[PDB]
Amino acid sequence: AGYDRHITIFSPEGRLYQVEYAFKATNQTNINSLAVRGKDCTVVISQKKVPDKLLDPTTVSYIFCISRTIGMVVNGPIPDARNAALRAKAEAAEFRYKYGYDMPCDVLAKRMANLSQIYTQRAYMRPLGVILTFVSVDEELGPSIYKTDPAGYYVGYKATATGPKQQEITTNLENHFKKSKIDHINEESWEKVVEFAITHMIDALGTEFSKNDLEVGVATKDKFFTLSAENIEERLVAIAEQD
Amino acid sequence: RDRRERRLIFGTIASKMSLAPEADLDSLIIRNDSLSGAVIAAIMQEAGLRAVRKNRYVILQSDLEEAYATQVKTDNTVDKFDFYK
Amino acid sequence: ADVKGVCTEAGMYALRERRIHVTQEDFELAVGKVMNKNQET
Amino acid sequence: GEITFDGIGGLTEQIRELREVIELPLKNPEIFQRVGIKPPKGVLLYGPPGTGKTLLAKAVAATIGANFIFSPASGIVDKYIGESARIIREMFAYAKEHEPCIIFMDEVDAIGGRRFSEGTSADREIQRTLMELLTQMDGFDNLGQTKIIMATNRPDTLDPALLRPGRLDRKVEIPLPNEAGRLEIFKIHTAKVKKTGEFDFEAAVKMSDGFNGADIRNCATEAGFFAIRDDRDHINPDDLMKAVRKVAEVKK
Amino acid sequence: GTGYDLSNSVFSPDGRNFQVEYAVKAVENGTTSIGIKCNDGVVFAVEKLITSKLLVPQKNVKIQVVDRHIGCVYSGLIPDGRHLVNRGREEAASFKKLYKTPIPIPAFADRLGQYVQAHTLYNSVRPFGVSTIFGGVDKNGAHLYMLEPSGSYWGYKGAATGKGRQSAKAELEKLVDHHPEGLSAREAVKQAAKIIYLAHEDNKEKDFELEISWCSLSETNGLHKFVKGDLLQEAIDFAQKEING
Amino acid sequence: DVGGLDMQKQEIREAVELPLVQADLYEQIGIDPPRGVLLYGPPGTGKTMLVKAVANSTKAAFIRVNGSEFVHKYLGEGPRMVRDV
Amino acid sequence: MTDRYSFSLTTFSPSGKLGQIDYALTAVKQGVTSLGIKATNGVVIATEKKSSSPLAMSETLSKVSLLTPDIGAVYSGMGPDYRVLVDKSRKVAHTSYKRIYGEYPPTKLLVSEVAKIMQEATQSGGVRPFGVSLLIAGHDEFNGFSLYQVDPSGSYFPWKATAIGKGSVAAKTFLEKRWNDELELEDAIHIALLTLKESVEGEFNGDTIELAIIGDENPDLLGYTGIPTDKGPRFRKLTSQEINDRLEAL
Amino acid sequence: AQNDCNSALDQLLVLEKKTRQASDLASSKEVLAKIVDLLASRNKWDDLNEQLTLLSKKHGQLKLSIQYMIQKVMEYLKSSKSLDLNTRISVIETIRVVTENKIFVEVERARVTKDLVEIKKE
Amino acid sequence: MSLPGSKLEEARRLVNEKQYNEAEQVYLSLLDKDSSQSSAAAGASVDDKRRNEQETSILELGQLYVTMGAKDKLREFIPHSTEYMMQFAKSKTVKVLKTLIEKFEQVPDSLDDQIFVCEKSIEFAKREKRVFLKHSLSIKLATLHYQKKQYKDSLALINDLLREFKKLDDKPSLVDVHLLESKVYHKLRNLAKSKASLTAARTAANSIYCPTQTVAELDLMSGILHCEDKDYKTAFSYFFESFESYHNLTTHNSYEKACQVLKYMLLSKIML
Repeated sequence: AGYDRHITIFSPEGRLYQVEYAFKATNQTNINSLAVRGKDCTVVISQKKVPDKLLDPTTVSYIFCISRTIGMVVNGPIPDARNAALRAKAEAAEFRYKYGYDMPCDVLAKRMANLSQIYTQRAYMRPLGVILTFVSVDEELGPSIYKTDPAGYYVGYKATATGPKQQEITTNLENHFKKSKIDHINEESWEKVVEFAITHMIDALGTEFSKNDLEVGVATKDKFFTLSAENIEERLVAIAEQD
Repeated sequence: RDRRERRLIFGTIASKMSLAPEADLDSLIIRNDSLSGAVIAAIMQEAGLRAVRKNRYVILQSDLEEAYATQVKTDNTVDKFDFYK
Repeated sequence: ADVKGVCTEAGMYALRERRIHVTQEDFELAVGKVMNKNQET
Repeated sequence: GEITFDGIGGLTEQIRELREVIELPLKNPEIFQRVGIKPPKGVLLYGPPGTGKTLLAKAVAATIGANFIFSPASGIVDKYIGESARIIREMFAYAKEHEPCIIFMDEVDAIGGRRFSEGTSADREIQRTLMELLTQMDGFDNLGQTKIIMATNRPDTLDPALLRPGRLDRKVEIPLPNEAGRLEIFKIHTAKVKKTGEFDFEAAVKMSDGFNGADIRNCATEAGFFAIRDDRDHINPDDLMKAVRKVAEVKK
Repeated sequence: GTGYDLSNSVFSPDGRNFQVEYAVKAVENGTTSIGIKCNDGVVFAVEKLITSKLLVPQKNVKIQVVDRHIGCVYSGLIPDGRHLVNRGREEAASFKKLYKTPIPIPAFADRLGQYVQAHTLYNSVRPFGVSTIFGGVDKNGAHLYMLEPSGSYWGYKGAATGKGRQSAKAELEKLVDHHPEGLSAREAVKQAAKIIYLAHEDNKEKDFELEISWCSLSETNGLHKFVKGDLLQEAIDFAQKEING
Repeated sequence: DVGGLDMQKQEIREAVELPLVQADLYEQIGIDPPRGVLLYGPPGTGKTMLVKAVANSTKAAFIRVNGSEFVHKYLGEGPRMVRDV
Repeated sequence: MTDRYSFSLTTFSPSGKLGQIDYALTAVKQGVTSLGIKATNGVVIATEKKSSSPLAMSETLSKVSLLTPDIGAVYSGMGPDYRVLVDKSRKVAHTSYKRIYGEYPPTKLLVSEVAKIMQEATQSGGVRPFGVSLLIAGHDEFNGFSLYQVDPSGSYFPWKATAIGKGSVAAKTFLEKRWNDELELEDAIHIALLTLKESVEGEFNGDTIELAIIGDENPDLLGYTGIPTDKGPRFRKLTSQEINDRLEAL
Repeated sequence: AQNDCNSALDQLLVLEKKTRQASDLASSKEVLAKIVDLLASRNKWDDLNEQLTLLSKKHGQLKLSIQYMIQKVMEYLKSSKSLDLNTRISVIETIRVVTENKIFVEVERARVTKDLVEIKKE
Repeated sequence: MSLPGSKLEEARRLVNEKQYNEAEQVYLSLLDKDSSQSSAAAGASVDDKRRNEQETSILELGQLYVTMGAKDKLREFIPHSTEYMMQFAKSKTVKVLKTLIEKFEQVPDSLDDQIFVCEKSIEFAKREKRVFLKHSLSIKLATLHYQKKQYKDSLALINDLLREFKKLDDKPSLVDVHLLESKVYHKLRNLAKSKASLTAARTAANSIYCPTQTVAELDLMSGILHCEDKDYKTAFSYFFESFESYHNLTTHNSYEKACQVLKYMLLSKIML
């Protein structure tokens, strides 16, 4: 003790310096992310920036496929993102064997949360700064979007965004939702959801994206897939002919 | 400030510029909870400007909201609250 | 110190109502204000 | 100013916002009056200085024809009875006579701080300057056609009072340029430099992240130092590829 | 000072602790390694500095194998580099027994990846002062990966680390783009030699010995070999025609 | 010019207006008048405006005194500016 | 090579105070309002569900947890500390009083396990206290209806009404006056809702309000209408609609 | 019949795309005027009116060009008379250049509104 | 038809198209019929979402009943329907019980009838052990007794209520009873007693939040006493505040209330 600048404990202001700084840098990959739910589907659209032309884009991912149905978006630095991915994928696999049943978004969420809170007390071990967005299309509750933060906090969403332009995306989403008074998009076919999502993104970060600048993952009933470059291009093209 | 005190301040700054029929005061009172008159004045003045630049005579419920969101935006941080996390 | 506050607050109610001689009614009303201030925090 | 707004394109969003807040009230008061709202009166710039911030401030003055009036904060403290008071007042007084004019007050943290440990070493002189400033706004001295711009590195010692409109209304930030913005700022900076007939801006733009306008100008000049080395006037796409990666290596 | 110069047990506002920053530096004071991905293979190359006449060629080589098809080369501190491959070898060997398959290159990358990440969340376990460039050919194709002190890895088309990393990458992105990828495994050896040459200008106070290796599907047939003999001499000669610094 | 300040308004009124208008009645009760008032919080929020509104309404002179421009740097002017004001 | 650390993170100070525990007392204060009223005829616990993004939901958040069927618990302090503690507490209650017994745990006895856990984490370095204080409200047939309070140290005390979260003293003071003697469970709900209204401002909805009683166990709460074989829940959360009716009725 | 409806829609999308939100002219405001004039000839008044409004929910090329097109259509209506005077009430109530500033210094905005006053008087 | 939604709808228009009596048959049919979830509330059908809708048919019907002079049927209907709700969910029973005493007094009633309902309601509350709601019902009784001019009877009842609030629940209720007390005394023409009763209301009012209207009623009394003890000048500035508060309230203060205050602002000036 007598230390808080070398080890992690409660602050008397009550705002823990290690948790606050972990809230702050995550953005060191130049990412901005969102996930929304459609009536039947859950779509993630995510930025990609390629900083060299000695790099392939197709090994660059921020979505990791946990199981067959479960997706996870990590917003963070990538050595920490992956560390969580390795751990999450085994715990998911272990659960599936033991309990005969595919891991819930919320349960994965909760379990990684409780562990990070454990590492926060620990004076010899640090917490991961990772912000983990767990998504799927469960059939026992529909579409679900559940977000954790490194603290140990997690809560249920209607749709979510992460990155510094969190506020801008938030507003775009709030406006749509107030108008329909619904917490989802009811558009039949996933396709129309992905395109809408893409429009709102273009508004928020205020730039047109390319095939190699987005990476899109969609969750469907009983299966999860990331979408390819050629398909991503179809989306950008089709909205150019609404006006 | 309490709900009845707040209502006057929104009314008063709005008196001096144009007003809408489509406006509702009722929203403005919920959206600011217990925020000093210095702060409330601040939003309303900003909003009255933002509208004129947007080429509008009347000050709609949407113009008011965007001005509130601009002025409260100072979080470059991802995630907020450590008060209970 | 509070007792002193009560007496001058009472006087301000009579004074407004344009009288120079204070009453029990003013003294209760003044006390009720001072009491609320001690109830804060 | 010394630069125009095409000389520093790729700060776009910030250009568009400043245009509308300073130029436009001069050109029409009329629209703001019919509505009945007051006109904008204040602009704040924060960001690190000479990355694009200083550039904006000059560029705006040029188009309006506005007279740029630079105040050094440590000229407004001098050690005689009543001189500190006079400089700020005189400066505003003349801006109203000769309006439009911009009073650019650099570092309103030396001239309108609010302490942190409540000393008055020379920090009562800080109160004197801040006080004078408020008086003119708060009074019947009339700014509307006379414009004030404050610049301060990080906003941490401005009272809630200034953040109320009719003091500072508009508070402009500095972010880092788009992809689209990098392409635009590169175009202008390698335009003005001599080059091979075939050139690729786009190539550079991908590799660059976390740069600001001053960092993008340096990349233009970095390529050229190696072209003086190579005994020519012509940057190649080949200089630029090196230049951009080196500026990139030396920082985040 | 901030207390995070000697702790790994807490979170820092740079997103990473200063002691991890100190390990990155050590990478930059080693001597140049590259990796060239090809349309049929991968090529590894290294600079080894000669200071003294007493050294013996190709036994003090910093290129080490894992298995028989996986090539690993590193820059920075020698003890950290050996420790790293030695762990990789155990875990690889474990993989080989358990699944009765040769290791994938993306699998090997994880296996190292978790071990390198683990000693940055622990204060009691020292970061690596090496950046290791590795890859081979496997049953998914050929793959070039490069691993950092951070635990950072991504897939490459060309990769570099060590003193001449900047210079080298500059020449490399140009050549890799001008070709489809640096053409075929034979071509790449001459190019590689030219990079090791140019890079020596950043180090020209001491001499070098160029040491090259490969694992190429179509020109070594699935095995890792050092590139030597007639071919290694030939490549220095080719370099000395064009560059004459 | 500013509304919603009901509580501070009432306060000011009894503080400032009433001893000037009705000096006789304090001394007739036999209790102290108020003589000094402190306004604390940020100025220029609508604060200064109430001050100014009473000053005109009672037909009193407004004298705006810069406290911080007494801050002169010798024995000369400043301590004598205080006498005269 | 690690796990050799066990020096404490809670030490004595020169006022003989405990450093972490002072720090944690704040954390409770920065929480939101939660209360408990024991009517003798039951127990009512209520809290504000609040959330940290407008896009989040507090309808799909929970701040009352079931510990065992007949017992529910609520807190003021930090969200992370509460989740790990509830999990560990749910574990020991099953293992040690339904494998060694079969009757669901008496309340007080469950409080003693939660207290032991929290104090254990304060003694031993490499863990720190949990930053939370609970009101664990239950029912048991041999005790009747019960209410316990657990402090962040690990200390406990019984209370027949108490309040925690912002304006703690003042909320509790309000209860003393409005409720005396023994009054109904129903009536105590009407009161609890009012008390919770005065603490909070800017949310008044039943989708941000959670009120639960321990006061009846129905076949409807048993999940079967057959002949009983276990006690089942005595815990019941009142609906968002149900909450809304009663706010109108103040 | 259909051919003219397509010609108005197909040319509109190309016109907005040619203009962009960057410049005043890049549209030929000839195509805009040409389109509007073709439509009035093409179909009945209730149809013309519906279309001209639906187009205005977009950018509409400029605030001045919209006002020019509105004002031409307005004269044709007043000319046609009978039940059509009634239909002008609808057109004037939908648009927001006569009731909200967009660049309201035009003589024409005000003038349409004067006609609406005359219809109301009767 | 044979549908809860259709038959609510039909019934509502049916008053207007034809008569109240044709509509009334529909309305009773709804009570009597339509199977819904859980326990009954009409005894022959089961009801919960229907019983909620039935409350809106009850208010509409109750409006018509006061004009018809089925006021007497209304008086019976309200106590009788307490036990209807009693059988299912408790929460519904609270809300509906308080709302119904208000529904009757919302529209013009016979006083004798109005009183008879209030006493029985207090009795239904007694069976249980609620006292939250029951302190409230006694206010309504006091107010009615006063209007009838059985001023002693109001005085006795108000005294007991006063003692309950100063050691038990409902702080806001206190303010309303002080004002009412003043009205009891003022009319009896005892100026002293009302004037102190009013000080007590003012004190109370500012302790705590009170509704816009409750305060605004307080200034109306303050204006009244300053006309009876003279100085109209000050009485006007009070009617001015009351009149502003009523304006922003819109039609949520009564037509007739708004009218009396406008009358008093005009009147005050003529006296001055």
